[PDB]
Amino acid sequence: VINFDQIFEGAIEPGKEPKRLFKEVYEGAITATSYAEILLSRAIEKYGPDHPVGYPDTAYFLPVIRAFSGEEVRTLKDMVPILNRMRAQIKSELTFENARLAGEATWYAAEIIEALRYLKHTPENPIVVPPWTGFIGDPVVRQYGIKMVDWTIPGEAIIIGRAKDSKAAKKIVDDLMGKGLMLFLCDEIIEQLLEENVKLGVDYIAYPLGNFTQVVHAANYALRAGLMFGGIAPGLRDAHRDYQRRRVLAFVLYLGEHDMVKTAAAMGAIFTGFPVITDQPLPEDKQIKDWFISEPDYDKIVQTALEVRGIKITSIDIDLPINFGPAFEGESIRKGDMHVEFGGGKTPSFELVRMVGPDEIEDGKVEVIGPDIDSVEPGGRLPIGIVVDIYGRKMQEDFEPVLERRIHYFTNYGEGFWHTAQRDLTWVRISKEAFAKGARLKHLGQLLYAKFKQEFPSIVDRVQVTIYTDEQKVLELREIARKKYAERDARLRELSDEAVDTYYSCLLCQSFAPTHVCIVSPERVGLCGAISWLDAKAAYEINPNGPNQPIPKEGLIDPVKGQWESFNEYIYKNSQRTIERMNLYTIMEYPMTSCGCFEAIMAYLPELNGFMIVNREHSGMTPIGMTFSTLAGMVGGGTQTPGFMGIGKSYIGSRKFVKADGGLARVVWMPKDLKEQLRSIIEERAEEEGLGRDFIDKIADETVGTTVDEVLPFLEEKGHPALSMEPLL
Ligand code: SF4
Ligand code: NI
Ligand code: NI
Repeated sequence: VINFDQIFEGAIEPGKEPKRLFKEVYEGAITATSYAEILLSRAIEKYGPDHPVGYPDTAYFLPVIRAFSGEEVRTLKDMVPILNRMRAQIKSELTFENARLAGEATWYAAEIIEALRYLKHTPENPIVVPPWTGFIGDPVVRQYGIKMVDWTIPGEAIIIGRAKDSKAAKKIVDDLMGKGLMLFLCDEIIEQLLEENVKLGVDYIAYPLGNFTQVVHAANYALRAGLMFGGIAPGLRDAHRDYQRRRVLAFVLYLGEHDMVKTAAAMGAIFTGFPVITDQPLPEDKQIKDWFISEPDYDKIVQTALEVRGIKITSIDIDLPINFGPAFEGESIRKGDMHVEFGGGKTPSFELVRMVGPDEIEDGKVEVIGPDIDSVEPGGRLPIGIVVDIYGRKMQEDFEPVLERRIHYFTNYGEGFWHTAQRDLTWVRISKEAFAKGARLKHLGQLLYAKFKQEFPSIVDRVQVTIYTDEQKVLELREIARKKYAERDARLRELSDEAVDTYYSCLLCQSFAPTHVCIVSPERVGLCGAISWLDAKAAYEINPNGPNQPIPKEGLIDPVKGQWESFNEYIYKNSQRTIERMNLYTIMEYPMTSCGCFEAIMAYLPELNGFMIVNREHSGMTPIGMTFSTLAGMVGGGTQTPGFMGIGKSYIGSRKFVKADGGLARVVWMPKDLKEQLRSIIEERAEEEGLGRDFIDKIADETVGTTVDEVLPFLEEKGHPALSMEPLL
C-alpha cells in the first residue's frame, strides 16, 4: 500500500502542534464547505438535481474529485454526497492529519463552487476573459507537458494573495518567469502585475486564475498531470498524491494578510505534498517545518521556496539586459511595439551552424559586422546573417543541422526577441521594450554562445558567433549557407525505413509517463512532432546513456504491419512490461502508445470505413462523438489502444503513414485548418499515391459536419476511395 502520509511524520513533534494554524485551517475548511453547501442547495432548487454541471474542454469532469476519489461528476446531485463526505471529515481535534483532511475538503469545496460558477458559462457569453484563464482546458496542460518532462519548466509557483507592493510582485514574478517556472496567480497580485506591465496569459505560462475559489484551478491543473500522462486511475488517492509530490514540483507562495479560507486552501496544497511559503511573520504555533514557513525578505522568498521544494535551476547567468526563459517563447511582437526586424522576406537573412577546424576559431568571440540596431528609426529593418562556428573533438558534421534548430528556440526565450522559420527563410524581430533596456545584436550573439556552451558541453569545445548586417555581404554568405542546406537535404533524402538498420527509442516523456516508449524511424517522427530519427540518432551519439537508444531492426515477425522481435523486446523491457508487441504501420493492432503531448490523434470510424484525425488545437466535436480532449483521455497514459493512436502532424505526410491500413487514402475527416496547415504535403503525397492532388477536397472537415450522418453523404457524393476499400476491423 502507498503510505504517502509517511512524508509528514517528521514535521511536528507530539504536544507541540501549531494550534493557531490548525484552528485557522479548521475554521476555513468549515467556511468553505458551508459556502459550497449553500450555493449547491440553491442551484439544485433553481435548476433541479439532474442539471448538468462541469468545466469547459476537459476529459476529467471535476479533476480534483476525479483524481482523489474518482467520482464522475456530471449533474448537481452528484456533488451532494461528495460534499457531505468532505464536511464529515472536518474534525475539531487539532492534529496535522486533521488539518490535511480539512485542506482536502477545502479543495473539494472550491472545486464544487467553481463548477457551480461555470453553470452560467458559455463560449459565446463566458464568465472569464483573457488574460484571465479561470479553469484551464486540457489542451494547455498537454501543450506544456513536453516542457515539463525535461524540466524546461522546473516547477510551478502557485501565488495567492497580494505582494507587499506591486513592484515587489513584479520582481519576484520576473525572477520566476526567468527561471522558467509555470505560474498560477490568484487574487490581488494579478492586478499588481498588470499595473507593472508584466506579461500574463497562457502564452506566457503565467495563468491569472482569478480570485478566491479560482485558486482551485491550479489544483485541478496539477492533478490532471497524473490523470493524463501518468495514466493513474481515477480515485487512487494516495497514488495521485505520490505522483504530485514526485513529479509536480509545485509550491505555494502565500503573500499578504492571511485569512482562513486562503489558509485552508494552502493546507490542501500541503495535503498533496506542496510546501507553503508566506511573506508574513509566523509565531511558532502557526508554522510547520518544511511545510508552512515564513520568508518575509522578498529578496530571498523565491530561493527559499525553490530549496524547500527541491527545485534546482541551471541558468546561463550571463548578464543580459532582457529577461529570458520559456515564458517568452510564445510572445509575439506587434508592429507598433517592434523596434527592428530582419529576414521575413523584407531583408536578406540566414542562420547557419558549421563545424570548423581547431586552429582558427576563437571561443567566446561575438562579433557584429555592419550596422547595429542603433542604425534605424523604430520599425525599421536590417539584413541579418548569423554564423555559429563550432569546433569540438567529438563534434560531427551530422550535428550541424541539429544545433541549427536550437537558434529558433534560443532566440524566442528572450523577452522582446522573436524568431520563426529556419535557414534562409528566417524572420527575427526585436521589440522597442527590449531596445530601451539596451538590447543589441551583441546580446543575441552572447545568448546563442552561452546556450550552445551550456546545452552541448560534451561536443562543443569552442564556439564563435558572427552577425552580419550588410546587405551585399549577407547575400554573399547566404550562398555558402545554401550550399550546406543542400548537403543536409541530400543526406535526408537518403533515409528510409528500409535503408537504415537501426531505429531509435525515445524515453524522455517517461519522467511523467513511466510506461510509455516512443520508437522513431526515418519515416515516423515521434508523436511530439519534435524528435525525428536524425534528432534521436544525434542525441544518442552525443549522450550514449540518454533517453534515446539504438535498436537494431532484427527478428522480423510481420513485414506488413511492421513488427520485429527487437523492438518488441525493447518496448517490453522499457514499458515496465505493459507492452509486449507493437506494429509500426497500423493503428488497428498493437499500436504504439502515447504519453499525452501528441500533436494529433487518429481514430478509426467503422461507419465511415476510415480514419478521422484531430489536432490538439481544434476545439469542436468530431464524427466519433468526442472532442480532442475526450479522445486524448483514452489515447494517452501509456496504454495500448487499437483503433486509436497519437501522432505528430508531419507523420501524415510520410510515405509510411499507417501504410498497412491504407495510408492517406484511408483518411476521411480532418479539421479544415489542419488540412490547410498540411496542404502541400497532402497534395504531393496524394499525387504520389495516385489519389490525385484534389484528394484533399474529398476529405471531410467540420464545415461538412461533425457526425457520421452528416459526413457519410459527402464522402459518397465525392467518391472517396476509402468507402470502396476493405473494412479495417
Ligand atoms: S519522441 Fe515520444 S517520448 Fe520522446 S519527447 Fe517526443 S513524445 Fe516524448
Ligand atoms: Ni510527452
Ligand atoms: Ni505525450
